[PDB]
Amino acid sequence: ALALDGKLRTDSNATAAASTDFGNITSALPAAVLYPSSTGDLVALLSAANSTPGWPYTIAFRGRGHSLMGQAFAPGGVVVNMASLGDAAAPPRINVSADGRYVDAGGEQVWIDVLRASLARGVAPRSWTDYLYLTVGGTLSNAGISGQAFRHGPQISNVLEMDVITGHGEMVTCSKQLNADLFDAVLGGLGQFGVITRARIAVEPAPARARWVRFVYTDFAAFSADQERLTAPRSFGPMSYVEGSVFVNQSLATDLANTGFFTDADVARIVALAGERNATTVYSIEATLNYAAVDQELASVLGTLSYVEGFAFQRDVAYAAFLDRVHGEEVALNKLGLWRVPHPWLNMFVPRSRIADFDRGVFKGILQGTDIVGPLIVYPLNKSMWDDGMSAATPSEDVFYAVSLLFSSNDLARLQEQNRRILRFCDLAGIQYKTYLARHTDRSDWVRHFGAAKWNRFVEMKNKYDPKRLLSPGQDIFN
Ligand SMILES: *Cc1cc2c(cc1C)nc1c(=O)[nH]c(=O)nc-1n2C[C@H](O)[C@H](O)[C@H](O)COP(=O)(O)OP(=O)(O)OC[C@H]1O[C@@H](n2cnc3c(N)ncnc32)[C@H](O)[C@@H]1O
Ligand SMILES: *[C@@H]1O[C@H](CO)[C@@H](O[C@@H]2O[C@H](CO)[C@@H](O)[C@H](O)[C@H]2NC(C)=O)[C@H](O)[C@H]1NC(C)=O
Ligand SMILES: c1ccc(CNc2ncnc3[nH]cnc23)cc1
Ligand SMILES: *[C@@H]1O[C@H](CO)[C@@H](O)[C@H](O)[C@H]1NC(C)=O
Ligand SMILES: *[C@@H]1O[C@H](CO)[C@@H](O)[C@H](O)[C@H]1NC(C)=O
Ligand SMILES: *[C@@H]1O[C@H](CO)[C@@H](O)[C@H](O)[C@H]1NC(C)=O
Repeated sequence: ALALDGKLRTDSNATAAASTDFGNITSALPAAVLYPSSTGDLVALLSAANSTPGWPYTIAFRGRGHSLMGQAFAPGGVVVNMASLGDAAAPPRINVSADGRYVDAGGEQVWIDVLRASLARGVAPRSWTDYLYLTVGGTLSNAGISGQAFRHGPQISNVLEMDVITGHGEMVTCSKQLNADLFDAVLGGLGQFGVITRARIAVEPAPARARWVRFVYTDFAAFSADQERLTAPRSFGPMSYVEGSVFVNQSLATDLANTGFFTDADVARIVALAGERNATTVYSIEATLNYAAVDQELASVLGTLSYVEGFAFQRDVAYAAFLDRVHGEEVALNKLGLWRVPHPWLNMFVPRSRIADFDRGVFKGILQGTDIVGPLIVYPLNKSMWDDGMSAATPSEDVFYAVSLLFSSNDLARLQEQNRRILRFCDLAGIQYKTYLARHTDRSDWVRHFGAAKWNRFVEMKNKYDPKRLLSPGQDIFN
């Protein structure tokens, strides 16, 4: 049926394309790839899976395959090419609500397109990822974090409702008011319970511009204290976005220039600063204020901070330009053949109480004396803005840090060992981190990830919504 209609492909090019991901480290050939033209085809697939005894195929939902470690693979299974849902010219896959208070987006849609559609209506999502060519369904299945998350929560905290087709092949609309168990499970649910075909995303009146600053520190305590200051509840301070990066001495200039923010002169200034202080590591807060009035507001905020005087750097850009800043990096890196490489990224949430220890062991320790290519991103998040009833797992402390070591790779083996070492350091130090964007490979690691209570709920939802354990096997939780 589907196949005859050409929707279910088994040819080598189709399975090949669905067998690799952004991580470019692991690969797994599916048996087939579904190219659905409508949600009806997804229902048909999942209904078949549900009602067929001896159904052979796990099923993954490939957004854009930005997964790092095969999370979007269905080894010997069926990969759904979600992008196909957005092929048709009509009907539209992104609808800003009549009142401009939300935007309905197909799960297959990429956030860059959600942004463009929203802006046409004078609005925009309030919580982002740093990189916009990811799908709605994909980020919502994880959490979706960027510099706004401290005040707006992750993207999963900014969803009104969703349409989900479960493992039972049943199309369900869910929200806090209806099928809340599914709603909660799916958000941060790692594709385990059903495919998100539509997510209803909160929006706010779109700011036109962003004042965009980088603040430089050689003192991690001051750096982290200032980040916590900027993201502390008042309701929140004025900053619209707060992240940070770490630059190890050995690749200081290179990594500084790689931000795409500092001029070569800025870089020289910072290297000199680091040199005059014999600093092994430099830190930079990255913050924006969406909007003469900006000048004084910015001055007032900056006046509460303790970055190195003379080391506040300022850009002023259109809001959309800031949001899509990373696309330019990709376009550039790709031209140098440095985008499509192995990405042994290490992402975790580190409890505030141990972030200084992490800094000591990793940034001042393990990572020292290496040539780092890729941002080392560090910034605090407020647990209060996360819904613990959702599948996403975060540390127990009110404040935890997103730590994203975006290593680009004989380097691969070294980098992989380095990550094991970082993890070993954290385990030995008793740092109660949570991984983000990582898949574990045994039960005990996953149970530890979620914690006993949340794991048990996770399993309860799996039994309810994907009893055959077909969905997103590449997460290696139930597969
Ligand atoms: C590639 C990358 C990723 C990335 C990023 C920058 C780069 C260049 N920056 C991020 C950031 O700033 N903040 C953040 O939270 N995440 C960031 N990412 C990681 C990204 O979120 C993940 O890669 C995520 O998977 C989204 O990527 P994508 O949309 O391409 O999804 P996928 O990898 O193909 O699939 C991931 C898992 O989710 C399941 N899935 C996919 N779509 C659905 C729907 N519609 N419904 C239910 N489940 C879905 C897949 O089965 C897979 O398990
Ligand atoms: C955007 O809104 C339109 C309604 O105008 C939706 O289009 C309809 O979609 C349903 C089911 O997908 C179809 O049966 C109808 O034929 C469509 N109507 C029109 C006017 O073409 C569309 O689904 C919405 N998109 C999202 C993601 O919610
Ligand atoms: C957590 C945080 C960030 C990411 C990925 N963002 C990202 N990816 C690539 N380049 C960047 N430059 C600035 N931000 C980024 C993934 C998980
Ligand atoms: C990684 O990408 C290269 C292309 O540079 C490709 O040849 C290789 O097969 C990929 N490996 C994996 C595991 O995706
Ligand atoms: C799922 O399968 C059960 C029997 O195994 C059947 O009763 C139910 O109607 C099915 N649902 C769908 C949507 O296929
Ligand atoms: C920084 O690294 C450079 C080589 O890249 C080295 O010359 C210098 O000694 C390092 N600085 C410190 C403070 O260790």
